[PDB]
Amino acid sequence: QLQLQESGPGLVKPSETLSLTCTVSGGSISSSSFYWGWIRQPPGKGLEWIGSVYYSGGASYNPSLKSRATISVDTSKNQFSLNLDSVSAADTAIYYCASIYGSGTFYYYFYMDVWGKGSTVTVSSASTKGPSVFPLAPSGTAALGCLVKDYFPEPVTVSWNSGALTSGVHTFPAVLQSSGLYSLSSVVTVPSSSLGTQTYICNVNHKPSNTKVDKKVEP
Amino acid sequence: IQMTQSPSSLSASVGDRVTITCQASQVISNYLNWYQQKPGKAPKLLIYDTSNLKTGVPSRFSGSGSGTDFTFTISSLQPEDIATYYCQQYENLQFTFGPGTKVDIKRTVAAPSVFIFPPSDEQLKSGTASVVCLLNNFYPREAKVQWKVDNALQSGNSQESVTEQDSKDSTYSLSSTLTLSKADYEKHKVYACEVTHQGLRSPVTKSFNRG
Repeated sequence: QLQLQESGPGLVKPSETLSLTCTVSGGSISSSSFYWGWIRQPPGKGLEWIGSVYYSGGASYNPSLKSRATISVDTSKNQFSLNLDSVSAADTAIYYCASIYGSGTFYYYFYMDVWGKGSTVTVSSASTKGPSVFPLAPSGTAALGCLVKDYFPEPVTVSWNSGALTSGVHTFPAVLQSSGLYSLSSVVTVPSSSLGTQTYICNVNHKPSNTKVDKKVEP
Repeated sequence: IQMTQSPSSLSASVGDRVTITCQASQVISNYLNWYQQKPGKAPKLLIYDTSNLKTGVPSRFSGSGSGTDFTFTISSLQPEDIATYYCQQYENLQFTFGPGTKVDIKRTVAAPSVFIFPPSDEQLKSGTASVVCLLNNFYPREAKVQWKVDNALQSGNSQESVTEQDSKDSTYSLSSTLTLSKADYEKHKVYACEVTHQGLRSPVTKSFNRG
């Protein structure tokens, strides 16, 4: 049924404007019982509602962000958007779109029903940088992996054999290096009898730099 | 003045009854709702209008309360339930979320399996060497990883990362990466990581000889 998908840039430079678009599928945005909202989650903090829009175009905003925020809706393309002005590092966060179900006759009651998967927005002066991907090669159970080094901003996604290997995969949280760039590793454990026979490939995606890398990991 | 949730975090055994509380900022008139955010995921609505379960939510979850004082309960905690739980109000025309309660699982001690990885040939050609040590599927999180290079203890050139708690067996995994220049890397022969952990009888060392 109803599905929401955010889209927009990954870096935005300080004092410039953040633009996100959420496309709704599995249902029309023009429903009388639904509102369309944006919620953000700064790193390691909680959730902050930004604002909501009704399919007629009426919007309601968080007071602390109303001056800079603008939420609009485009029924033709079945999508709604967020524009946030004069961004600073304080606006680095994951941005979720969500559907809000309203019901009631004498009073209008709300809950947030369906969420998008969130888009990571980083406010920075720096340029994007794509990672280098290196094999972590093995020596019962054997471990192998991929080292994903020196990228900016977050996030990268890693998968194995294009998703056919998920059992025992651990993709670690990224660490900030002294160089100011991120890196992580993704490892998997496999039967040591399969080495030299089976082929293992980690697929690394870093959208800000438009990097898609497949790396064979061999014993 | 503001919403509260208590406790900010808790550790519970599998099968435990978990109870967390929420204080709205005023006496509520709109719905008071509860969301579950599992690590790396968007929040998910579990309970709406104080006590009503969304379709398909397991019966072990419930909510109750009135006025400003609300409760969320997990009657029998399961490994898949590790998450941060948020209450949510809508008052003065604003959605407000509570500060969140992080629920972790405590389980019995479990020993790590340890692996060590040399730098790849591709990376060396570029002038840097990353040596990686992996501690797989252990409990608790606390663990000591020491790098030794020709039996010399290292400091200031390694960084650690720890996974989120596993949603099936409630264990952790940990990586420690030692980073040297290719020049420094080639000045030494034996690279070893020594692991101390409550689940081990004595320290475990994994090593390799360069060359």
